[PDB]
Amino acid sequence: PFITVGQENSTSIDLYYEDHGTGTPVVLIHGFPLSGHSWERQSAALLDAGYRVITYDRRGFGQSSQPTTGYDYDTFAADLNTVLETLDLQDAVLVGFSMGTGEVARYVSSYGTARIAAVAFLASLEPFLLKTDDNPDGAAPQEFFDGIVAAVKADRYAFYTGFFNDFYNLDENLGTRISEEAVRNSWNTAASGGFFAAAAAPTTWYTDFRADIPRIDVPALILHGTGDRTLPIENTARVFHKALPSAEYVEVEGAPHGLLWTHAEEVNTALLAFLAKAQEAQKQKLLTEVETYVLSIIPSGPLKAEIAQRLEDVFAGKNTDLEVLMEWLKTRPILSPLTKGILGFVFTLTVPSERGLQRRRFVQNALNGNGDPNNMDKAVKLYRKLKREITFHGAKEISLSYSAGALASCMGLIYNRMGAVTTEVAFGLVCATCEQIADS
Amino acid sequence: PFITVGQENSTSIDLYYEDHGTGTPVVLIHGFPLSGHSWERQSAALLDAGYRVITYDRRGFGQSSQPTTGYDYDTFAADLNTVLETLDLQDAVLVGFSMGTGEVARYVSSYGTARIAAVAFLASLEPFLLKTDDNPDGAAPQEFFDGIVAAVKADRYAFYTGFFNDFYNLDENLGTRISEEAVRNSWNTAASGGFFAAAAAPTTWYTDFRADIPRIDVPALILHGTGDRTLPIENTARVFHKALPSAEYVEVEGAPHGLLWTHAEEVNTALLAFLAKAQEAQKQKLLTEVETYVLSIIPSGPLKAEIAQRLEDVFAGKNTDLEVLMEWLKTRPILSPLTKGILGFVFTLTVPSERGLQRRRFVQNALNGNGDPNNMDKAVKLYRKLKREITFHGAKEISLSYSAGALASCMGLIYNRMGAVTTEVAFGLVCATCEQIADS
Amino acid sequence: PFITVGQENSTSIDLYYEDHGTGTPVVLIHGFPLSGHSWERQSAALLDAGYRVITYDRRGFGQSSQPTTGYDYDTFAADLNTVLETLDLQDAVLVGFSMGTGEVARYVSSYGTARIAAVAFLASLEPFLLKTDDNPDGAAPQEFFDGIVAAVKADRYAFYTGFFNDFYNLDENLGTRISEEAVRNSWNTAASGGFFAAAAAPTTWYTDFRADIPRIDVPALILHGTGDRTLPIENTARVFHKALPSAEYVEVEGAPHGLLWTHAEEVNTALLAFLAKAQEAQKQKLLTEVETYVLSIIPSGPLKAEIAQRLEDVFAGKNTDLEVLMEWLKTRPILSPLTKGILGFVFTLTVPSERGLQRRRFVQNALNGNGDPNNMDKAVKLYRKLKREITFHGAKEISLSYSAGALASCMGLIYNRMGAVTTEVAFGLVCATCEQIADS
Amino acid sequence: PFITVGQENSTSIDLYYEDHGTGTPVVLIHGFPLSGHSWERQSAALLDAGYRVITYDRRGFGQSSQPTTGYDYDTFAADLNTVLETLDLQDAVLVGFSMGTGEVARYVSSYGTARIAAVAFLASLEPFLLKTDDNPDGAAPQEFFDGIVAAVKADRYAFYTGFFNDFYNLDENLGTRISEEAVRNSWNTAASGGFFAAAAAPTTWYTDFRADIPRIDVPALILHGTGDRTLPIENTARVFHKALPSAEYVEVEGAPHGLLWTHAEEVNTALLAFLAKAQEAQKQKLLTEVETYVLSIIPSGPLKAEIAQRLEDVFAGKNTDLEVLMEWLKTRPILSPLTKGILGFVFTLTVPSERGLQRRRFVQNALNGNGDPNNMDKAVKLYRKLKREITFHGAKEISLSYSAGALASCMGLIYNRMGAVTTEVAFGLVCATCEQIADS
Repeated sequence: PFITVGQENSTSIDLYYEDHGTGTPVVLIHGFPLSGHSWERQSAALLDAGYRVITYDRRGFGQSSQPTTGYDYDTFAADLNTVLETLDLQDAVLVGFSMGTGEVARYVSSYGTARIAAVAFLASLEPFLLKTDDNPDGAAPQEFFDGIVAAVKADRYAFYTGFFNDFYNLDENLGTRISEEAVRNSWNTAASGGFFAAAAAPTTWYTDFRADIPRIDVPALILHGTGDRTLPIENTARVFHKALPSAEYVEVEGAPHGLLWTHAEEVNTALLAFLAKAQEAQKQKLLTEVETYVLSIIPSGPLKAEIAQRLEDVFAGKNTDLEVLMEWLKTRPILSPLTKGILGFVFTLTVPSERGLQRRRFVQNALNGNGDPNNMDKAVKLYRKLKREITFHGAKEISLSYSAGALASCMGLIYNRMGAVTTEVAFGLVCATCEQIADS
Repeated sequence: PFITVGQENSTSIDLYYEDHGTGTPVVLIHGFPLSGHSWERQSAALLDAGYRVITYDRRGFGQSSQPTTGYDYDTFAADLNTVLETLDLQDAVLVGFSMGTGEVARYVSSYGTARIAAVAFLASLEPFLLKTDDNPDGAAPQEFFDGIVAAVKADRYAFYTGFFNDFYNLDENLGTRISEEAVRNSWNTAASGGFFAAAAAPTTWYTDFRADIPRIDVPALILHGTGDRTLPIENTARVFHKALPSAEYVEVEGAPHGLLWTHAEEVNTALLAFLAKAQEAQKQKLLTEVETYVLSIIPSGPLKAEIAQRLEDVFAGKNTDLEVLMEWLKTRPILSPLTKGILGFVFTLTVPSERGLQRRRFVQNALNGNGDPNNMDKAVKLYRKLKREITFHGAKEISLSYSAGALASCMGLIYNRMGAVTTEVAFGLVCATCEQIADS
Repeated sequence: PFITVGQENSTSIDLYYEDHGTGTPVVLIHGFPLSGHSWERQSAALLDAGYRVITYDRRGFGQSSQPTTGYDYDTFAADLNTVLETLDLQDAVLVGFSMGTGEVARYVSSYGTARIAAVAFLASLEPFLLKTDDNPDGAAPQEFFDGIVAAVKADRYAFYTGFFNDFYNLDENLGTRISEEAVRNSWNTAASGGFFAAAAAPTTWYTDFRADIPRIDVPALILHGTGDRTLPIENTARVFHKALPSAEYVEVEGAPHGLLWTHAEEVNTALLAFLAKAQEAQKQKLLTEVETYVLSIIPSGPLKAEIAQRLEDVFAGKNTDLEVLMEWLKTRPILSPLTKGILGFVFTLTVPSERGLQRRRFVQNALNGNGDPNNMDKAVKLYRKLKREITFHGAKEISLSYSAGALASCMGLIYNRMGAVTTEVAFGLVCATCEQIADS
Repeated sequence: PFITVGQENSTSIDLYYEDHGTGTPVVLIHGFPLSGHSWERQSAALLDAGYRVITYDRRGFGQSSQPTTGYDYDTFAADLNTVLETLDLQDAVLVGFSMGTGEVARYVSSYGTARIAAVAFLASLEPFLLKTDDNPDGAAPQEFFDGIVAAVKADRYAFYTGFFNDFYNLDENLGTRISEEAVRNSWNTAASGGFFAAAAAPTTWYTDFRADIPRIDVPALILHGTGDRTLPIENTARVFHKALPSAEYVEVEGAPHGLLWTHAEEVNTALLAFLAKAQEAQKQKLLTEVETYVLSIIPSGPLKAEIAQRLEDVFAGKNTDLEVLMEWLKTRPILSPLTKGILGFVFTLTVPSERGLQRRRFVQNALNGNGDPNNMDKAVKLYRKLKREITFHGAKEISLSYSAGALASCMGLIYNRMGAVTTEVAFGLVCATCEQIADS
């Protein structure tokens, strides 16, 4: 699997990617000098959690093409952009490691978090490695990095064994947290990389990401190992934590630079928990917004209080029996059938378990759309547009163009399992329907 | 060289295959966790014997794609099917090793031996690995296999060194039957495989192949090592031999699981001898097939009995004077000239000695094809295809697309020494010709 | 990166190549049993010297296809030819190593030095390895070569460690001139090769290249190590030097067979110096061609002489102050504004240092293209094509299809850093522009 | 079989033609007042020589339409033109008799010998029948021709019997050179013709063809009977021979006007000999043209001389053993494999006997065309066009539009019997291929 992201001479620059599982897309950007396969400890964990894992090898690494041009984060980000846009990812998560954290920050800064839902920085480069007078928080001076490039250029194959010795802290973790064979694989992967990329990459490590950080608006995670020899905890993540206080901060005690393997247990737990909290966070801001739209079509009274109470209860996690709620809903006086249908449509959408409960009859007859063929013809045209939509504001605003009768019919069209749209889109259709009713 | 056998989200599942040599197609399916390149000891041998070696890497192994789905023999066989159908192999031989034996058994069972001429099971999984109450012939209980999967998931790279230690019986064969460097290569191949496939594959080893075995009708070969630690000789091949007594049975004394390399000497000898006997077997089955087709265009009577008898006599070895047969053939009443031509073409093909007899005149004028330029133009196009053919079924099935008049002309095209094709191909043209005449 | 050079049954014979840098094309043909990546010591050096490095893996080696047919230098040359003709290289340099030297000689002999400007033979096979009665200068008898093939067929993986032991003279150079890791990588590369190619290749080493040598007319280089164990200096290069006295002869003191890595220092120095005489020639012919095009749009007078003189001055290396040149240029009477822009665009292109000089105002307003959107729409369409261009002749001829207004605008489009094209391509755009003006 | 060559208000002017045999097209134009069937003596003979006999009936004669307009040689030639172009004849020979000779002269003169390879004039009308002061070589005065027209208009049926008495010289040849029954058939044919054409035709006999004769550039033949009463030998053919000395001149002793039947023996001998010399003529001009093109891709040396010598030997008739040539060809140093393939393709084409030699292996792999699918796709498209081609220049010029790689593949497409084209076309493909190689 490859993805053209550029062109070099007679050749074209292709990047070996890998997309597995089904669900919320999680893009994993690796570090130096490994490849996407280095994520295998996390890949399995994310896949077991029902995510969609997407990994790719950076240019000049792994199975990607090995050009002698374009080794800068402006290019590295452009590559990531092409990948995201080629796969057309939406509400995706960017997880970076080593070099990878730089790609994430730069992409967010340059291209914006349109497709991004959350970000994670494992063993970060941010905000700035280069140690200068104006940047005293820098890890090392210019001379140091120039030394690495020269070291790589001398004998890159010999460089790797020494490199990996501080990458995993083998004087501590070899035989225990990382096997002999596991290191040998890392070496082979390092050798498989491009000779030019191997020497070019180090100059990119001291990139100034300070300008990029303020552009990070989506929920972020900053994880780092205290025993990181390559990227000192104080010169990297701790100063990054100050530049981004809103980000969730995690310090793994005594973890080397390559904590992805040595401390896979902790890294997975922290990463999975973060994605869980971010999914729930954006879900709750969505549900409450849906609530206000739903309440906007309910006459002010003690019944509106009950409905608002039952909505807050299911949104929180106080799982009420879906059968009980629907039973209560149908037997409500002074409530429009259309309103009951909208409510029933919302309750089925939000309640975690369907509990083998068949689609309620009173909702179907409410969202039938008068059984008028004209209402359904409009509904199908709308459904076609809602299929290619993934965002709330996007789906809702294009739905407001259709009549209230068509919207109601289109809603039952989804309720009766005849149509499929993402939950966010469905909420948009609900809110758009409630908005039509709120006018009259 | 790859062959798409599936699709996995944005990517497509491609399998790296390899087709070399010219002759009888022999498909080699490898085992866990190596690739098609592990056959290199056998590949060379088959090539030196004039066979056509075709090897491919299983999904998640070798250079094939590494998907996270479809790790079951129903998929593995379906994959194999796509390969066979894409190359359009005819009279092909399926040879399986370790996991490979499962694909052969399952394919034959599900898809049938239409394209298959013979099969071979080296280090078999059959009939059933899983040890239960209803299946006491099982090698190991469920707990054993679950233990392997967990071990792989822990550190697959570390797992390999231990795995290969019982794979080659290194405490016995290292330094003698298998070099240190050779093992190192096998490990790299194991590491190159998919991380997911490595953990998924063990669960497929205890597949119940008992239902598959009875479907095996083509000549079979059962080779196995007595010193096989992974797959105990008694729990696998010996009980497999009972379920298939007709199969040629070979036990290599003191051979490990990976006898393909350690005991390549013995394996080559047994396989080459087996392929010789099976091809010779189907050749006798071929002559009888030719007879029934020729008789299918001859009107039932006392003459039809004589013709059938004279065919049986020459096929057996009762060498009749070629001149006498031709003399008798021509001087037959109630026999179509076209029928005399077909018979005459067969008699020249089967009789061992030509005895300096010049091409019969009555045969040429019978297969001339009315002297029609259009019929010959079609004949040449068919002859071109029949030259690159080596198998009966291959030549026969591609000839059935041409008109009966073109087939008759193409037969005479070969009779007049204007064309040269292998005996099997020529028979294919005869059976295809007789098939068209039997319709009218 | 691949290049189809043949076909074998269902598969196609593809060779993994690699084209980097911009300038004089230098093709690097590797030896047994490595791949193009082994040139990395020279590749980096040649790239730093402004050459265009093109490397490819021979059939059955590296990432190229592994056929079991066509392992002879007549085929090896046919492969190289396809590579050369596909990339359409002109004035190219062929550098061969080990087996590579054979490919070079045979191509020149059979196809001629039409595309070739110079050749280099490192660790040559020439003129003849096989020791016979008619060739007493042979290195080793027939039995020797037959022994190697038998050794490879026996255990190619074990063979490699032994082969590489004399390839680098590890008893002398291991730990000093070549690291442990470096050899380990070479072994992996050797294993990655085709099993069949590994055994077939040795039979090609004793090819008679004596008939091929006289066809070498382009300037040649013969480098060889005195401590070359695989190919003895006296049996190979010294007798080759006699058959080709005009060739520059270099003997690296105490260098093994794999001098490309162990003695890269000397090899680079010798190769670069040889290539240097050739590089400057083709570079100056390009600049003078640019000059004559520029002079072709300047009205004949005392001013035309000055411009021609100032162009020759910067072309040679008499770097005049860029600010001074621009200053003189703008304040010139009888000079078209468009002409001033073209000149200003050339001076910035040729002058080695930009000297922090901001983009000149008079040039931007000269290459603005009348501010017409239509001129820019054409310019953008042209710029898109010029991005994928690499050659002067290639970029120039496709630019002549656009209007003079579009070319001028596209020129400023690049001048304003809004576009990026290689220097050769930019010159093509200039020459294409001057050619349009010379018509009116 | 008819061919519309004109139009009438309600009728359409159709001419009954006839095309038989396969090979070089020979158009036979009859005389007054017979039809194409009078050529039956010549038709049978020419067919036995492997020619393509094409005969047609002139307007108002035989089975052709019988219009009352357009009875002049400007129209008669235009009719012939329509016939030739409709059948798209190439390298055709025009043979005329009586009136027919005028059509040949007029067509060649006005439309040119584009499709014409050679011409023949049997019982010529040329150059001028009308006897005047400026043309004293005229056969008869105006009064004579006017007398014929009046005789026909009086009683055309009675006219025929008298006419045929001088047509065949019945006072000498009746009962001997022409039977009673043979004449009776001619009378019927004369009667079947149009009444108007019978009277109109004589006025066309005294057409001035003096302006047309110089246009004859193709090799010509002038046959005539000494006892020709209708057209006196001296007033027609002998003065024509002076106006065209290059033409082959044949005088049949004691032959009447209708020598086509009476002296069919002699006419056949002379015509067959003339066509043989003309058919061979273009073949020798072709072989020498192919040679120079083939030699144009061979490097100048002692080898170029040998190849040129061996080509002259096979072209001549010194049939060298085909196997020997191929054996010599393959074992040639300093010769490109592609060149060896081209040469081998030519040698198989030119050598009269194939000697049961199977298609050479070294040629197939040389003309494979790199095994590139794109090259074959181009090859097939070119092959489609080459099938409808019959001429060298025609096939060659349309082949020059395809790439050299496609041309090489298309050549092997024909060599491997996968395609069928006339020898002239194949040569065209060869010369077109050699032309591309000579450029680089």
